Amino acid sequence: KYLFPKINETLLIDIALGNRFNWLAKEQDFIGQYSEEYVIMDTVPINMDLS
Amino acid sequence: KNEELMLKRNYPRMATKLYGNGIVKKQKFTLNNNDTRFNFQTLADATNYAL
Repeated sequence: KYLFPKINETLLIDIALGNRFNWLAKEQDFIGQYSEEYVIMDTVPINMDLS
Repeated sequence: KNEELMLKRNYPRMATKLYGNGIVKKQKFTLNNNDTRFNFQTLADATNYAL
């Protein structure tokens, strides 16, 4: 009735976690506020009415 | 039928179709040296724009 209670094991159950999107890993230099890009509008060909 | 039918001729008959001309079609573009450089703040992207 007089002993201190004897502890013997802690473990810290721990697992890491994932992304499922890490093949989109694109790095940069972090410069500039805005970024943009562009594309061309189509120009269909024409009837050569050479008159 | 009478024997002189051997002298009577019979040409093979024809089934034709005429087509004629096609279309010359053209398509042009007009790239600039000043007004596109008001936009396109990097020169290499202007060359990429060009091709």
